[PDB]
Amino acid sequence: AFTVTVPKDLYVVEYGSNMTIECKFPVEKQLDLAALIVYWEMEDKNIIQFVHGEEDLKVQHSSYRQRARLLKDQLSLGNAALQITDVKLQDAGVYRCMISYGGADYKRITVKVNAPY
Amino acid sequence: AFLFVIRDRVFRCG
Repeated sequence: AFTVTVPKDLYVVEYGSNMTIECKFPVEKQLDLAALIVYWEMEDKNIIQFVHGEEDLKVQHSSYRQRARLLKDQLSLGNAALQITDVKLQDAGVYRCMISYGGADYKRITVKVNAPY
Repeated sequence: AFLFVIRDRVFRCG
């Protein structure tokens, strides 16, 4: 039964900082990128759609253009880490990490952004 | 795209 976990389900970050939000999946021996799907979304906004070892950038909500990246050197340790640079007040909310590798699972992470001073 | 349901949340392509 394929399980996604999250070591932190709540991040409190400063406005304008960078943040990396993690979700974990099981990996063994080989990781065929051909079969791996990593999806990040928040509300109705696609952040990352990673299919065949390639981020697809046509689908990515405009608010996250040039700010959102999957850390792919991490996939091999079973880490699907979303990095967001220049955190905005609108980045606050509920994120979902979906990962498929023979069947699938998703977890929720809450981000809260402290406004300046 | 495909479309996936996990514990009553769905996920599609672009």
